[PDB]
Amino acid sequence: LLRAVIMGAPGSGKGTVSSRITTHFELKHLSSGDLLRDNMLRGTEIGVLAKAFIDQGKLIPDDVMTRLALHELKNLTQYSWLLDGFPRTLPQAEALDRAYQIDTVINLNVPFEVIKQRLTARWIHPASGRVYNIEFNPPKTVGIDDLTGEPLIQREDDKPETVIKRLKAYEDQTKPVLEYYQKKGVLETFSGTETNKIWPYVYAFLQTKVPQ
Repeated sequence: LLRAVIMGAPGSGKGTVSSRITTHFELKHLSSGDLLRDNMLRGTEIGVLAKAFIDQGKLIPDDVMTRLALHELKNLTQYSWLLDGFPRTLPQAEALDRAYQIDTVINLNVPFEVIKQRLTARWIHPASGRVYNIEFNPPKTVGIDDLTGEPLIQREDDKPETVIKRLKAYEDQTKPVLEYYQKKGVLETFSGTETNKIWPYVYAFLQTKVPQ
């Protein structure tokens, strides 16, 4: 049975790649964010704790997150796994190593400038809610709405300052995790600037590793 982790920065295409892996291979997709959000929805104590941290822009503490992830995994050992979002930090990776033999770690290596561009592409016309993406459907005139000529704005989560801070936090957290897995010889890296250029190689890689 496959014991796999997938890693990638926000905007790297991890959601898409993970969804495609789950569609094509006989395994369970175990997303930490989905596990947290399901607990939040069900109003469990770990859910209320999760919200308390998430709402303040904080990571779930390592000890709490690891206890929750391992508890989920305990009752999933009959299946192949793709862990997605855990481990997020070196202490989480080390704790996971003490619990299960992890055979494969996939990292999506998309250049910083490409991810930053993807994450800052969205502009909105506030009154109508019309969305423009300067990569995919830019406005006919820079900075203004096609129908009104009124200015476009960027939501706080899409501004370059916010995005740069998010990416730097991600890099600080995961650089040590990637080093850990690389030293262990289980890190497989897929580099590219478009998800559809990367996906075929991930798909081919997994052929010998887990049933279709």
